Amino acid sequence: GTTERPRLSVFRSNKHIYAQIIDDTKSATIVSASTLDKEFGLDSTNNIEAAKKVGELVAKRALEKGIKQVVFDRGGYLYHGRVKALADAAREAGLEF
Repeated sequence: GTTERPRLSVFRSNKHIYAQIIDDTKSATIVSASTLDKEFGLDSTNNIEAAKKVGELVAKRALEKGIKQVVFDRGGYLYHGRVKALADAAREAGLEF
């Protein structure tokens, strides 16, 4: 996120929704969590409940890293579907970036 597209990223990793926050122009987190996370274990991120578990944890630390939370990439939309949870966790936390 320093040439490609510095911002909170939200994409669907195969059958699960990967929540990924990458700093913008100031700073933030450069990681997150999805089905490939630990706390989730063997399959779980399929439902934002899990991806949101850590996807949010990383999110929180993200809004504080830079200054404020980051903005969803493209698959995050205004929030209403599934991917929304990821960008939402950061959203509700305070989406500014």
